[PDB]
Amino acid sequence: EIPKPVAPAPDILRCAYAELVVTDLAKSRNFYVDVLGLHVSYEDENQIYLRSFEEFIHHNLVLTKGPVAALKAMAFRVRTPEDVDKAEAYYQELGCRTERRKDGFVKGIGDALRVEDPLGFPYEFFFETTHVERLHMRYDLYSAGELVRLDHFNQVTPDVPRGRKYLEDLGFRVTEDIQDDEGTTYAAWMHRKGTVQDTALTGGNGPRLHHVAFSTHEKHNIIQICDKMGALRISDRIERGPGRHGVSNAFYLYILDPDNHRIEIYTQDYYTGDPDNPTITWNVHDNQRRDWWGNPVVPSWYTEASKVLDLDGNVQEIIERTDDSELEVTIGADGFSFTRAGDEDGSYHGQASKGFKLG
Amino acid sequence: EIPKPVAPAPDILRCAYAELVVTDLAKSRNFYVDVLGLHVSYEDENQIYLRSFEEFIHHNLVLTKGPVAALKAMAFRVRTPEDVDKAEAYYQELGCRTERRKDGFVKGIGDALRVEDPLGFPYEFFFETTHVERLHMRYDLYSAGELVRLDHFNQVTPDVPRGRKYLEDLGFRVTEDIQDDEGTTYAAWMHRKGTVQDTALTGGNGPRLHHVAFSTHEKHNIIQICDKMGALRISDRIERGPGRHGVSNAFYLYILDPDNHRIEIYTQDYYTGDPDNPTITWNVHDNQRRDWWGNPVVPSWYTEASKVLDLDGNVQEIIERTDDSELEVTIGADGFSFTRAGDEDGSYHGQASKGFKLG
Amino acid sequence: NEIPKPVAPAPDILRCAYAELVVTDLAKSRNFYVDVLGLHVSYEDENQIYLRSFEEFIHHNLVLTKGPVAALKAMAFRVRTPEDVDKAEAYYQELGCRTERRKDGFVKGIGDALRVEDPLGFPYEFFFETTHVERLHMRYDLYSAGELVRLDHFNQVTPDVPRGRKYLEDLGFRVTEDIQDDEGTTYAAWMHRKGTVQDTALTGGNGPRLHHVAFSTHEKHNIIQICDKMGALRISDRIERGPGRHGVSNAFYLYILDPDNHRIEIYTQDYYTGDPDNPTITWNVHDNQRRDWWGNPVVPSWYTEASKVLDLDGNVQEIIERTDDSELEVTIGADGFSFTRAGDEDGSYHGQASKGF
Amino acid sequence: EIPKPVAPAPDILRCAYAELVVTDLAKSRNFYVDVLGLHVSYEDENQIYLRSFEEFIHHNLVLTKGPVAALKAMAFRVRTPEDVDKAEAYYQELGCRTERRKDGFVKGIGDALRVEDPLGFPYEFFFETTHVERLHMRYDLYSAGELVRLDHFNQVTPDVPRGRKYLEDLGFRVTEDIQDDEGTTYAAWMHRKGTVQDTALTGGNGPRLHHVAFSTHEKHNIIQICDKMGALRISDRIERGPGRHGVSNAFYLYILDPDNHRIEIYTQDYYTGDPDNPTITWNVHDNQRRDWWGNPVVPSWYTEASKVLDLDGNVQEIIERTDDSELEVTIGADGFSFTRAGDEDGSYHGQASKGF
Ligand SMILES: O=C(O)Cc1ccc(O)c(O)c1
Ligand SMILES: [Cl-]
Ligand SMILES: [Cl-]
Ligand SMILES: [Cl-]
Ligand SMILES: [Fe+2]
Ligand SMILES: [Fe+2]
Ligand SMILES: [Fe+2]
Ligand SMILES: [Fe+2]
Repeated sequence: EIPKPVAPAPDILRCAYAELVVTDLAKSRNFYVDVLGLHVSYEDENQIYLRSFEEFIHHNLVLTKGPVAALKAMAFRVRTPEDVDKAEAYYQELGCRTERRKDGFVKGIGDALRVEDPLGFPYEFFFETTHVERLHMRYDLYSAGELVRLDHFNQVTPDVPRGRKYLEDLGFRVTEDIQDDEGTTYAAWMHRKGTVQDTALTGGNGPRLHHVAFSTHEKHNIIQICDKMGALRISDRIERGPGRHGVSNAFYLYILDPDNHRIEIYTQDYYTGDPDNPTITWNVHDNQRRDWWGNPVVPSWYTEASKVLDLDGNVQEIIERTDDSELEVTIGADGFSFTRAGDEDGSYHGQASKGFKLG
Repeated sequence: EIPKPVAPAPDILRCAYAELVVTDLAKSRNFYVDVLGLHVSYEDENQIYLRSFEEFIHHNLVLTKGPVAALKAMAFRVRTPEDVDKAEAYYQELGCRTERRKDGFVKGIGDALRVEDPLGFPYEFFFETTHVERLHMRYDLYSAGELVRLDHFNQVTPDVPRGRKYLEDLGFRVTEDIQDDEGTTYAAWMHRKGTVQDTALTGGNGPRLHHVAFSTHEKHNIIQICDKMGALRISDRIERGPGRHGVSNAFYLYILDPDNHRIEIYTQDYYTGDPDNPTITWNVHDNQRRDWWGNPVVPSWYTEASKVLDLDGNVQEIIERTDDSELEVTIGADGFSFTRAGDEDGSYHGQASKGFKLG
Repeated sequence: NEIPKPVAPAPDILRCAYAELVVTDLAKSRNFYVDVLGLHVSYEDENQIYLRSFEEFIHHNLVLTKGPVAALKAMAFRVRTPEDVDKAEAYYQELGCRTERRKDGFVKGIGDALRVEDPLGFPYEFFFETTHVERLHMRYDLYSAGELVRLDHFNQVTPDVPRGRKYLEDLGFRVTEDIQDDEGTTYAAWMHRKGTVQDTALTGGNGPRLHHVAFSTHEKHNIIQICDKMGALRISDRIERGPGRHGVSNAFYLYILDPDNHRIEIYTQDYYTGDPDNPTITWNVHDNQRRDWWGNPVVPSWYTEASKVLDLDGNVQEIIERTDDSELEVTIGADGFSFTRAGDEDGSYHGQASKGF
Repeated sequence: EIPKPVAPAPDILRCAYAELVVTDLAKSRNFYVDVLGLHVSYEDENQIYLRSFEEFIHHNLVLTKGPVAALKAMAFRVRTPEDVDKAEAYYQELGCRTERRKDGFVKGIGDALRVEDPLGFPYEFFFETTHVERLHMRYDLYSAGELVRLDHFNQVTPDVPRGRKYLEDLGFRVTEDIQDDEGTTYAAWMHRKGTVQDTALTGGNGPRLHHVAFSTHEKHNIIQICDKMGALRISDRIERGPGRHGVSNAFYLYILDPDNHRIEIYTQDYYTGDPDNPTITWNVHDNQRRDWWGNPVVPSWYTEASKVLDLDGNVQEIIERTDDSELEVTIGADGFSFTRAGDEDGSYHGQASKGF
């Protein structure tokens, strides 16, 4: 178990941006800008800085050219400059490596702390950031698939309860989780800002980055992204969806960028800002938990995820999950799922829902 | 091959209603009225007569209690009373069994002709029908999932070109089809009213009824039907979708009623009323032809369909397809499909798209 | 002064197909129709721009032609066969109308075509032949948040609606809806060939003038987006009326004004009319939900302003003043009234418009 | 000018519920339940307790039968039970009348503090509330017009700067406001939860309640409310909209309940939770500020608002605004508004936009 520090946790506002290493910067630009419509705050021959339609901080996404595609940092904004100091003392007390840069790691961020966190993830904490034009009423720019906010990160980690306790100490409250009746936790969702999630843990070998999620205003905006990817004849880069989640109640889609980094598009989850917000626990065998309509979860969604880097820029070594696998217990050869608890009718044994089996 | 009669074809306006035999009238009522929100025009202990939100003819769907669930009639409205006489002479010249009732077969229809058509389907032709309150502005009744129109039927038949030619003689024009490079036809769509289809042919053992389709105004209406089925914990009755079609360009969903009759929900196809409306032919191996986003077609969609009755109410015998199977050539162990024609990247061999094989 | 039915058979008309609008500044008009509204270019040069909607396969739905005086130059209907163009010629000749036949068309991408000065003074075109183009209906890589997907209809201002209505009925248009009063005045009527509420429509007033051209969207949010865009471009003064729900037609709608004040309607989700006994809906002129279903007031400019039309020489047609009662005056003028519920003074408006104006 | 207390402000989470006095409980039930589809948490012969689709606290709206239709309490939830203590100390230091009930003023709320605030409004602060079934996935109940959350209140008050400074001391941050070039403020919007507003101040004679606002998921849900009210032949109870706001960027509608209490339906404003969220100031003469599409604001929107009660249940006396009137300076006989700043084309003199 990760001890609760004596030092006070930084006051975290929200997820703010990710830095992703990409191998071909031009190909990645074509995906994020030409296909998805994100707005360029800055670019040069090595990096592209991108923001969503309603953002006023400098960026929500930094694409950095490098030899090995990976998550370089997942960044959280904190409430005050002094919270960056608090972060540094907190992670030092945890025994983690930290690096402080008074003028930032990436353009448009000021004083910043990066840490190798206890789960092996590269977190950044910052307050200072260069404000840019907020494009929230620039309907002359608005795309039929417009990405309006950054919503969350999702992390793959082998021991979910261990990670959960550490994030709870850091001030994230769990909104929903998936468990079974044998004491195993498969996933958890946790928040600072008043939505379902700012980050989330998915059980599996890690550290790896499962996805970054962006919001739209409406469900039809997500449908348009699918439609556009069909017209561009890149429907093979639609991994999963579109769907309605059980967990979060959001409408959703998962797509894959040119380095296989997974992006979720997401809308219309609910308010979580009250401190006694009810925590929802789903059973891992409930076939409406991930897709509410019962559509099967593709196996790649469980097995594939991005590398993450350490502070030197080297890939973090992967630690194998020993807890039960969600894939195996639901859609694998000895798996089980139900539509109605206690009913054999609409249940699935050793295969996925809707007439499919594992490839 | 079905010869063209000398007698003129009746002038067909549109598909108008289907009569489905159901085994448990109360459970069927719960599905069509309580789940899907169709409007009752008449009911008694034997039958429920239902209509869509914008309809002014007496009904779009008759549910008739019977021992064996089946299609009893697919009815098309003709332009004038005299067109019922034309239909009778047309089908007599084809050598088909016909039955004429001056006062109709079901309530709210007058002079009507039922036929066992050359493909073994029970067709009705009628002009006269009792008008009802057109509910198109009754927003006090409007559901989040409102079904606004009857759109089309879809028929399973073993020899698609033979059926196509017969329907062309009857004045239906082909809008889209699915073929391979070796001259096999797997499916055809054809219309009288100015939309993609009034009926459609799916290659398979037949005669069987594949589906009846209803329209909504908007895509979110279809999403709501899925969401409601999740809330009612009957997501196992969502067969396939929601999706975007390639063929037709319509947003879609397939669900299964209590007797396994398949219902499609459908919106936003295109205008076909010009006589040189361009036909569109898709290759059977194009993985965007049925779901534009490349989501896999569930095998039940290819194999399962409803029995049809003859004019005495007995089940029509099935005649096996000998042309190639769309299921087998796309998703079976020897099948394949592509995302981009000629590209191995995004192609699937011996399994379906997105990482599944057949259950 | 009835327009007598010809003995010659009517051409078989499929639908409204395109309008040719004369515009005074081509570049400004191009800005509006292409950059603001997102219509697709089928051809352009220094004198004309040819534009189509997202789902169209014929060459165009709108031609913008540079000229000295902004006006409707032609409203074009597609007919079912080449022989229908001959039928149109014989029909209008019997009506005593001026006609002009060009075997190779009046505009690019149309072939054999007849233009006529019709009995109501409007320049109608009938054609079959048209160059097919790429149908963009699945080009979601081009699709705009405000995408205009079909041409839907025209609306014509004319002084005597019954006279025009019977003429259009003889030509095969069927009336789907109208607005009347108890004293027997007709204020407006809507009529169709294709299976929607309208291909053209008559608005009572001084005419001939073109009231608007209407394009469809897929969904209501597409119309909202057009409004939002116009706010961002700081041209919200060119939003004339709406967005709303129509009473007549039940469609979601918006009216906007191009740089020459040609009015364009955006329209979605009316109903099917293809059955020959489609029930005809009559509204009372004093029903305040007949035009906007939510009872929002109709601005006076909607009733009084409309585009000039040209004769076949390119000269503006002289205007004939309506003598029948004016819808504006009987509903929102000094002696007008409307109601929310018939016979109920609560929610009625007298000598003014709804909502407090 | 209202002084900043030495005592710490309570930590306010969000607007949580309003108590409205209504004169005919059955007619108000028909409006809020049958027309608008709100969910009944509890009802008896004197009160109806209603909640939105996604709520888990006991209610968002209490309709209380009484002789004079009015706002009885606007309630905000606080982070902890101790924040109710802090609220009491805070308001006592301001010299405000307070009343504290350990078992609540209405069903489903526990220990609660009501105050007559410095602007004459009845505020409630509470933490404890009875949790109920959160209906957020009950799509078997979901209406085409579904109201999914309580969003905000809007208060009419004569001196906006005075009220603004007080709410800021209380921890509300201003997100947007409307001013002119003569130094007058006409309105301000301010928040605790990460949306544009939890309450808002509209310059005018006050204290009065301008509206209570509920959210939908999508714009079509707001359109459906309009369509339904047309079908019910109660379109005369649509006051203004639907529209897109300038201020807030939300899609909106204003309708009137049986006692003329104004309800806004609202969707798709933006995130404000960062402490340096940029404040946006509109000019009062900008004809896109309230309706982005330039549609005219009906005079009744500026002049009509609900009475509010004091802690004894008596109507609060109204104090006259002496600052310039938004109505008069934009749409009155000497009013002015513009589409484009500095452009005479698309400007309006002595009248409202669009031709009225
Ligand atoms: O004015 C109204 O609102 C009625 C009406 C209905 C349909 C239309 O297309 C139109 O232009 C006008
Ligand atoms: Cl999921
Ligand atoms: Cl299909
Ligand atoms: Cl406003
Ligand atoms: Fe996620
Ligand atoms: Fe179909
Ligand atoms: Fe129109
Ligand atoms: Fe408001």
